[PDB]
Amino acid sequence: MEIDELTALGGLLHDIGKPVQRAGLYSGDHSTQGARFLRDLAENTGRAEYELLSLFSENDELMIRRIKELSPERFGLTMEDVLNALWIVYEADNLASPQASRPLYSVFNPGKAYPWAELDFEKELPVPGDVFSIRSQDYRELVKRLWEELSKAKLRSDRLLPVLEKYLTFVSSVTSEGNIISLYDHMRMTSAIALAMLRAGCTAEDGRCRKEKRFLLIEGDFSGIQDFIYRVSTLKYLRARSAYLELIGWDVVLEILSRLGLTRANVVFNAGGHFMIIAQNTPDAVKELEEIRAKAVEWLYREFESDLYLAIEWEPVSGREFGREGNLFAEARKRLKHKLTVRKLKRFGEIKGLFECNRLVSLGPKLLGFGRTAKNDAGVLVEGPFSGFVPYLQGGRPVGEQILVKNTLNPGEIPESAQFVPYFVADYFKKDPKGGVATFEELSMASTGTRRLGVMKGDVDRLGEFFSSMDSPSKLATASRFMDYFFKGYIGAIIEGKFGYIIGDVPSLRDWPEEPDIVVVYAGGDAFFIVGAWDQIFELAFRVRRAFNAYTGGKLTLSVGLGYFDERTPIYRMADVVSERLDTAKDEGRNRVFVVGRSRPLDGKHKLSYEWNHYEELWRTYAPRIYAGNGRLKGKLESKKGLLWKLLEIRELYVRDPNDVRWAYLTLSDLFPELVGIDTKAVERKEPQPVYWVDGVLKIVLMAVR
Amino acid sequence: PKFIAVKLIPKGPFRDIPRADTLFGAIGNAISAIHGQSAVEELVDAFVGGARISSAFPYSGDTYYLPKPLSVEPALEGDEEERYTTAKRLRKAKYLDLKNFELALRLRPFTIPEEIPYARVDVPRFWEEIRFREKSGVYFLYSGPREVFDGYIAPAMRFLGDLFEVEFHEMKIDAPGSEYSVTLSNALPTKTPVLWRLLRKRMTFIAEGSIVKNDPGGMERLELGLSHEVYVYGLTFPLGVELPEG
Repeated sequence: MEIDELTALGGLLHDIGKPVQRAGLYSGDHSTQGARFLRDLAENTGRAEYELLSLFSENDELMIRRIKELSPERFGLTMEDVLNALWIVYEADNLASPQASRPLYSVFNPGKAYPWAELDFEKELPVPGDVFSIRSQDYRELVKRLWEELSKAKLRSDRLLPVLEKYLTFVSSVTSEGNIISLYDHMRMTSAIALAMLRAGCTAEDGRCRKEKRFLLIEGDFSGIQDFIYRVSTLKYLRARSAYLELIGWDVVLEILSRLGLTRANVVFNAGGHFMIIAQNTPDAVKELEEIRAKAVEWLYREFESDLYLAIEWEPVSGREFGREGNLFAEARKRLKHKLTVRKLKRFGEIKGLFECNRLVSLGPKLLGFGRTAKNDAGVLVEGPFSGFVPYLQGGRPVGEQILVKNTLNPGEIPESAQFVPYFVADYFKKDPKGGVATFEELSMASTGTRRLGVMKGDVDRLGEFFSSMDSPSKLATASRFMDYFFKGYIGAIIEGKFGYIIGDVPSLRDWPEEPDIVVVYAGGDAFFIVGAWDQIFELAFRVRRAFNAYTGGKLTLSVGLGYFDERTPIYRMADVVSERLDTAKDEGRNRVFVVGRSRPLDGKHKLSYEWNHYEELWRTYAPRIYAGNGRLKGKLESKKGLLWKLLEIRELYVRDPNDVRWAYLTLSDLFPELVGIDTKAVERKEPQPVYWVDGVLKIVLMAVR
Repeated sequence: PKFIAVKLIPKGPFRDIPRADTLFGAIGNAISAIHGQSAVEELVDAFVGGARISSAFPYSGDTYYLPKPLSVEPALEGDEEERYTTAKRLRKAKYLDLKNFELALRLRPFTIPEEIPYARVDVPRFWEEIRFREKSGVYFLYSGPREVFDGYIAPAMRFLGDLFEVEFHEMKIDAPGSEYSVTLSNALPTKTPVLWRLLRKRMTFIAEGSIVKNDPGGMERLELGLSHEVYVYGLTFPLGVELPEG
């Protein structure tokens, strides 16, 4: 072992006492009980390193003697070193910062709490419901699986994080009321902060690291992503562009960790082109950041000629600022944000000489991950600023100092020396008759009624605020991950048709298929871009928004723009139009979907957008009376398909002038009793007539019947 | 300072809002057709001499719009929900009315134009045009000697008229005396600028609204092989701008 690996593993295992206390066992307090778990484990298999790492959960009299008994020379460590490793990790626990059965209360809604289960994308949607005690059995089952994994684990932080993430993700780090922080997140943010303090060179400090700017907050944000992906020259290709952006971002992050000698625990978050890292504030570091930032931008400039820029900034921050005094952390993030905004108005300033497509076709099914190697290496299919990426297939061998493995937390059969970097991505796609991904043409052909491609852009409303209200690194970590994982993790499931009970009864035109005609372009961070058969995409929007309502405490809200285009429309226009429709739903207040393009009066009283609940209710009311399902109108309206069309031309003589009462004059008459009468509360509330809203249902029905 | 605003009244739609390089281009080609290359040389000299034209901007009746100076983008912070929402909308806005432009230059509070006098239609088959609102067109500023306006800019603009028709009025922009200035024209910078948006055309231009500190921009003449050495306009149209510290 070495001092750096120890301190990382030291912060990462400090609070592994908590789950063993909760399951019973050593009958001690979590501190003492954690020591007895690792010491007992160490003796089993016979890996003494754990007995060294057991000292973390516990006048320095006994401590020095207990350390001395354990040979520090055996692991090539100094006695004086290990005292630092303990004190450092001790303070690290305080900076990232009571019955036993208390569960993890949602970051999205502290009122509701998560029922114990291990992180599994396949095994159901995390829905924060009613507060239930977790049994002293569920924890016993946890600790035994946990013990079994740690036995076979290789004892590097990259092989320890994935098993801590599997099992301790849905566990309250402290068992108090309305505790929001996942244990995994507190553990990695103590490993993160601890290692920083070591690399910062501060030692025997009981506040030189605490009340001094010995840390760096490193936030990295790509800009012009929309142009890089959706504005060039096919779906196969446009998918690979989104995948290339993921690898490029990783190539930068991993490089930053590599050159600052930090671990993946130091990656506070990395979602949707936005990443944050905590690090040391050594002159050696800021130099290595200035070197990296430059060599990245130069490469991004050479490669894409200003379409894609990477804005990296860092701020000197102290232990004080990771916590609250009377919320410093948010205010340290704000001063870093402002730094970034400024840098984005200086795109490619890191180039003084500024003022003087076959590899993505062969990259656009069968692979498990990618090998981060040198550029000059055989088999390298794509290259980022710092490293080539060698595709890693099922039957093949992984190649490179780091291996990126897709949609698992289990290394699998990879070499013991290789660093395990897990990455999740939403990449659901309707398979063709051929093994390849469906085309805009194949998708549009599949749709009920009209043959149009369906496009939906979807963002989360006022995320900036939600994240700004996080006290501590560990909180922000639990916030980011749970957010990212909804889109990266569960959108796949949602498309498959899972969680019917959670999201039942949403507007739909056909029965939901086994192999839906959908292709995810992106699904990560707080946003998603998905295309498919227009009627299936229309329904998915309501499914996704319902799942997200449940996945949050009904406390966060989506806005969605929908689009139904001729298959032969260019990618760039469809994007521009759904984009225009999305930020229109947000502008018209938030928590609302743009369902279909609409004529309206330009009197500043009439919103193109519908509130999710408004539309969901409108559909429940009208659709069952007129629509039978799977492309077929109601038998009553066969030979009357026009009575619908006549209401559209009726609503138009309300759009012409919403003060003209002619639409009363014009109005079986039993069908649609809501519209015929002149609404009055709407005239007082300064709101539209029911007539204004209906088209949103009818137009969609008429598209499904043609 | 006061300037000559060349107002373009459109006879139907416009392909684009022309920016300074393509305005000078159009005027350059117009002069060569009227007075030969000798006049083009006297025009480049006048411009190198200190004369400047802005990029084109929208006007609506008696309202002159100008580009949002990037100076404010950082300073926007200087109700949470209102703050986030307002900031984004101000960030998105590409133009400010003269009244409000003169404020933004001094880092005082200002408001956005609610409706902008044009809308990019895109007729498919596809390509798009620009539909101009009633009594709404495009204009651009000229600073320099009158004998250069009368001799070259004016005649050229009439010649280019024959899709639009031309009239020009005197215009005043109160602008704070400062070390820093906004460009009202896309520019090929000499020095590295303060704040900017890049613009790709191949050439690398700083966009309008971008902030420079004592940078006149430069012109470029290149041998395409078209038989006459063509000049690309990249001069800065500077108005002094107060900056926030950071």
